[PDB]
Amino acid sequence: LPSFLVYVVSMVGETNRAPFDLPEAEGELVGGFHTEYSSLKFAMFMLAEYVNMTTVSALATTMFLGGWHAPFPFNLIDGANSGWWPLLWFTAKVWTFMFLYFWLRATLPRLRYDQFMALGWKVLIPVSLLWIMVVAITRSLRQHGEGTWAAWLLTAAVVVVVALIWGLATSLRRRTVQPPPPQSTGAYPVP
Amino acid sequence: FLDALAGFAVTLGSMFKKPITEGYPEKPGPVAPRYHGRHQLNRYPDGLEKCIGCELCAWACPADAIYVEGADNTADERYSPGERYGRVYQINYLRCIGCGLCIEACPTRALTMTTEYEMADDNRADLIWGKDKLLAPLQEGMQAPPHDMAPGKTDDDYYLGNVTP
Amino acid sequence: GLEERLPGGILLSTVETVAGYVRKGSLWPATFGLACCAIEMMSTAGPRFDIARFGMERFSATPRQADLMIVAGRVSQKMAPVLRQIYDQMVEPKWVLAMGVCASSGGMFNNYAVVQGVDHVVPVDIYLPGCPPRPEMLLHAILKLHDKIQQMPLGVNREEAIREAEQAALAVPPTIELKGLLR
Amino acid sequence: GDEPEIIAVRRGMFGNRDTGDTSGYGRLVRPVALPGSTPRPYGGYFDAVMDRLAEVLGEERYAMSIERVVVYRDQLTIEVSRVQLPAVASVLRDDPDLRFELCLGVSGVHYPEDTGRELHAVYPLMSITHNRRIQLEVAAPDADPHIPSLYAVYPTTDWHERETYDFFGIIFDGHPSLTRIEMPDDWEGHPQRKDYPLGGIPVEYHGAQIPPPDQRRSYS
Amino acid sequence: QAGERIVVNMGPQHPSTHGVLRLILEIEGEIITEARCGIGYLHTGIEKNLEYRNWTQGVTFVTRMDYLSPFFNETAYCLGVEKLLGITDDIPERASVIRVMLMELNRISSHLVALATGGMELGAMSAMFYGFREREEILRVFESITGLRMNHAYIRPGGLAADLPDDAITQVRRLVEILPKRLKDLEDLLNENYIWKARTVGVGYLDLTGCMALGITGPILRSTGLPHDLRKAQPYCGYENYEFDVITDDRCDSYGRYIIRVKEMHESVKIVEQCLARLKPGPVMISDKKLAWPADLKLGPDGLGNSPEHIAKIMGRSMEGLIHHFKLVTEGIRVPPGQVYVAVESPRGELGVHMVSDGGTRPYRVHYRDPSFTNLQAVAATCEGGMVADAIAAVASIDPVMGGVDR
Amino acid sequence: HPTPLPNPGVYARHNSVDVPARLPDGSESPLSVSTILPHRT
Amino acid sequence: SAPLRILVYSDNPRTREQVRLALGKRIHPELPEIEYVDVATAPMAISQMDAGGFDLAILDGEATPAGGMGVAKQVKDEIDDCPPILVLTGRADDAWLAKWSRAEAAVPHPIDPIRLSDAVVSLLR
Ligand SMILES: CC(C)=CCC/C(C)=C\CC/C(C)=C/CC/C(C)=C\CC/C(C)=C/CC/C(C)=C/CC/C(C)=C/CC/C(C)=C/CC/C(C)=C\CC1=C(C)C(=O)c2ccccc2C1=O
Ligand code: SF4
Ligand code: SF4
Ligand code: SF4
Repeated sequence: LPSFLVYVVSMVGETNRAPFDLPEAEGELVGGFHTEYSSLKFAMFMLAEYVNMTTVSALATTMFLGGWHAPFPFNLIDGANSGWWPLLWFTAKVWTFMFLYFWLRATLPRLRYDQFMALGWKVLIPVSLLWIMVVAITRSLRQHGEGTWAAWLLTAAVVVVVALIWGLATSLRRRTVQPPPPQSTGAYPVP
Repeated sequence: FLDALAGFAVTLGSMFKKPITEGYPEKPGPVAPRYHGRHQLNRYPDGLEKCIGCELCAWACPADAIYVEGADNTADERYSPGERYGRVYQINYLRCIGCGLCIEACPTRALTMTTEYEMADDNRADLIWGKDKLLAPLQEGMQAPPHDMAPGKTDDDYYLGNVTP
Repeated sequence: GLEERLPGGILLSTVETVAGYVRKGSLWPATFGLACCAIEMMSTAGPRFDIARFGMERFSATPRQADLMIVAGRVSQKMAPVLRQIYDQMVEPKWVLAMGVCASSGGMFNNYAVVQGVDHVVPVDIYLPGCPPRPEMLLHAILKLHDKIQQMPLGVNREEAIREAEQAALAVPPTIELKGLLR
Repeated sequence: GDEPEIIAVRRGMFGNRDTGDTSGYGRLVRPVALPGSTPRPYGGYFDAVMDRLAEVLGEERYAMSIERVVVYRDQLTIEVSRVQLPAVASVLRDDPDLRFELCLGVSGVHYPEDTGRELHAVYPLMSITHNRRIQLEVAAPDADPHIPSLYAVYPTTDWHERETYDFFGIIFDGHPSLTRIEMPDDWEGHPQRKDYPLGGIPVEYHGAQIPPPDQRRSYS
Repeated sequence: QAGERIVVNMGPQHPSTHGVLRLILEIEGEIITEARCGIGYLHTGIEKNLEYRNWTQGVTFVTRMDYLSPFFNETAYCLGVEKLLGITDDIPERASVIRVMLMELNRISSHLVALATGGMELGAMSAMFYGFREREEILRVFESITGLRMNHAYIRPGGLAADLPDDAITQVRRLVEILPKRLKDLEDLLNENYIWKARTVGVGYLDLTGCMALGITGPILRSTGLPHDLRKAQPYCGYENYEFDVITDDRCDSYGRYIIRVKEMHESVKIVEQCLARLKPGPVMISDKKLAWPADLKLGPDGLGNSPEHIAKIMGRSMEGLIHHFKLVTEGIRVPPGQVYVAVESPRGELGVHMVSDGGTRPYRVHYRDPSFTNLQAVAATCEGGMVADAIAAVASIDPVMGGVDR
Repeated sequence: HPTPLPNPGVYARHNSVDVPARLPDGSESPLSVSTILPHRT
Repeated sequence: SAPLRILVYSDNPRTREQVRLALGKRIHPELPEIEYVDVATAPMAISQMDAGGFDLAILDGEATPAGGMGVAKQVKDEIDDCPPILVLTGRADDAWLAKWSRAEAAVPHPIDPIRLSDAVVSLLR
């Protein structure tokens, strides 16, 4: 799950889609990169964006959602994972990811690209790097029979990560600020 | 805190609600009864035009969107009660701002504002609507405007409302 | 464009009708609201109406991707050069909808500061009364423009239509000479 | 001066600038006078504000600076003498008892018939601390439209001095850059001056046209 | 140095610049090093054109600057005209109550537009649609009351253009009932959203000292913690009779201003509920026939027009009534010579009106100190030093309406 | 300090940021155009 | 020797008549003969100037569907070596836009025959 979440965030970033949407940023850069482009050149930029969306959604389906394997309600059906049905399952999962894309676009404002980079380097990269070590240690331990240690370490690591990420989101990004002093211009008496 | 994700609930929930869009043009939405739509020149029940050509509507227009010229109601050709009628009446709808001061100005209720609003053209001139376009359609019991007043009636009777088809 | 080099006949007629159908849909407006009429365009996009139902949801921020320039507001003197620049920086085919009385003819503001009609600086395809025009009126004007686009000719038909429209327009008397019934 | 400020003289009944639609009514002569100096017991807090202003300013300086005091419709307008405007503005802003920290802008008005005082600039000042409001009125001749810019005292006057210069030509000397803000820098004339024509065009109609309202008759 | 600095026109034609605002930004990389504002791309000469139309025609002009606050413009104009006339105490209580109700619904509408356009400028695509849904409810109410969706000329010197329709009160009650629920949707999208806060919090900072120096007002000023509101200080239209709290915040940044607007919408809903309670049957226009607008609009099968009763009175029975109708409609009232300054609390701050009458039937000089015009002077302070993205948020927080800016 | 610095001059045929605004005396306003730009247009 | 060809663009036939009346077959006996090409629609004027062979274009700033100033700006931005453009302005305050149109000369309505003739001579000389 940690790797899945990091990959999801990072692919939404990769496809230049909201809430990242930074290269285009209609509200800030008019048309962003594809300004000065018209006709099928702009059309091909958008086509590339959507094909990349499909590619990353399919890759997410492959790695994390069992690829084309039938989901649980249909997994019990005989032959669901055979014939052409796997195509249906893969399409369904890809389109759930597309739905997630559209949902994010509808719901979230777009970040400042510096804020996105701060997210990537102060949260995503550290979280994924720690998760790799945690997964490696856990797998090595269970391979060597120390299952209880593996489970304890996994739970403790995820708890610590969710605590520290919350600290970053609320403590480092403190919701408090200092006051201000007066200057040349006369100022009214504050409440 | 799930509160920070509250927005996702709003959009998702609104997915399963029926869209609130009005179905214009096939099923146009209901405009307010008091809406300031197209001006309309009304007739008396006998068919005579109400517009006496006083130009008060044009007087009060802040955009000079009404041009009116009066003429005498000669006995041979009478269009409205009294001795004046609006011979030429044009509204430049590319200058009209729908303020409604014209209908407030009119002393005969000759000028009203219907709820009809659809208006557009590719030519500037075509939106200068003359008397022919603005006159209300001739209803049942109304005669052609060029006719004498109702028998045994006078302008005062028309204004007091004592006239019938 | 090679579509213009296509010879007349069923081929050119079908190209014209397909192009008209395609262009009436996806008629992306330019993100170019002015004055109070811009609020009415936004309302037209708002949920109560839906500009999107006509394929016009994408308000192209850049003029390059914009097909329709809904002026939608009063054009001040200082703004006319900017409006013309935006219109030029759009690419063919281009259409201009003079939304509101100010955009169409200067409206109530018959004075120095206003241009007295968008058409003074860019060709206007549809004039839309109102101050502002309620969103249904905007949709009506947009559908009228759709009808105009659908019948838009191409190539040799375009040239012949231009010549015929010229021949017709050369004869129409000016509005000042329509003295019907004036004393 | 002490008499009320005559801004225009209208001749003839019915507010008609022209000769008269009906004979015999054009002989009335009524000067249109804006209110003159108010008798000293100003109502409300105006009396206190003027007492404090006269205390902070020296009697000589107060006499030199305050040309008139007009309490009209329970609103206080200090007709301040030009040149002294920065001094009185500083006094009003800085003095603890006056403390008019918030200048709301600068409005230009033109009185072409007001000899030597054609151009007026109005400074609506508000003191949030004391919750008080006043206006300063500074008059400049059309021939010498210069006025001291209050930019040092009230920075907000920028874009208001610029706007009023654009629309009236009042030269707020000392302003960091008194460039046109509304009109193009290439524009000729100052639109809101009364002598500047409205610049409209006739409204077209089938067979006719209506000239702009400034050309047509009026009975102001 | 110069080699590392671009200068770019945020320009009139830009999604966040409301089409007619020209932010000229000197940027080092993407940090706004310097800011200038080309203004007047939406100038209209409304102030001069007013001078050639009588009173009660200038209402139609003033309502078309700051077009997002039409009722505030109209109320300021009419308060000024009445003050020159000296009839501010003669306005019927019903007229004042309706004026307050309409200004508060208009505040809700204007804040909705501000939040919608700000969210869209900041990528909150659904914010615009939800805000405009609520605004469309409010505009249905306005259309029913006045017959126009926008640029209403409903408030007239001495009262209102016409009395409320029978169903208007029920529609306004339905608003008071549903509007907070709908506003909950828009608040959920933005209020506590992490991205929204990150995008607005700490952006466009402007201390109280800056607000005073530049004469800023409205949500920008009250984001500094100063509870200054012309409705409480210098009350007008009988605002003194309503129990409402002046919304203020201490963040001094864009998020503080956004929260102030959100809370002002709820305060306006409370004030409208109070207006509904206080609303009583009675005249909506001064009783003085020498000044009262003579028209009496009513509906019929033909449409909206002068009521048949008024037509009968003026064309059949009353010679004095006919003369008064003719004169007050045509050339209008003549205001005694004078010079007045009247201020209201428009959604963007102190909307001031300096109005001068030379005794004639036309306003000698009408000038609007539109709060947007002064607020835009804060762009240099609120944008310089931040990124262009932060500049977008700061400008949206200023919430300028270029119609009121240029006029 | 010059609030927002004066906007660059807007002339017919010239409205770029390089153009200098016109002072009442007819001279170009130095503050109107950023110093980095070469005075021209 | 070549007849100077002048393009007269105006939706109003009376403005074209006035232009073609102030100017004649010869502006002066020292000048070459003048031939007039009347155009009522902006597309037609643009097509004509695309074909070139014009020595002067008179564009009515008051043209209804597409004003003359817009056409002047368009032609100077689209036709290389386009002829000098004379614009007819419907009001004094349009002068600013007349400058923006980059028209070599501007003549206010109503068209003074002598002023128009003098401007045309100055542009052709
Ligand atoms: C190439 C080829 C032939 C291939 C073969 C195969 C083939 C044919 C196709 C392959 C696939 C391809 C290429 C398909 C083509 C289509 C394609 C590539 C994509 C384009 C379509 C697309 C991207 C669609 C989705 C985009 C989308 C979701 C758009 C919606 C955006 C929205 C919601 C816009 C609404 C915004 C809005 C309300 C605008 C109004 C703003 C305006 C105009 C006013 C200005 C204005 C504003 C903004 C104020 O802030 C303001 C504030 C206060 C007072 C005044 C104002 C004011 O005046
Ligand atoms: S419509 Fe009414 S106001 Fe206008 S001329 Fe006719 S009667 Fe008079
Ligand atoms: S709606 Fe107003 S502007 Fe339009 S014609 Fe009537 S009075 Fe004139
Ligand atoms: S037509 Fe009316 S609403 Fe539209 S921009 Fe002009 S004045 Fe504003």
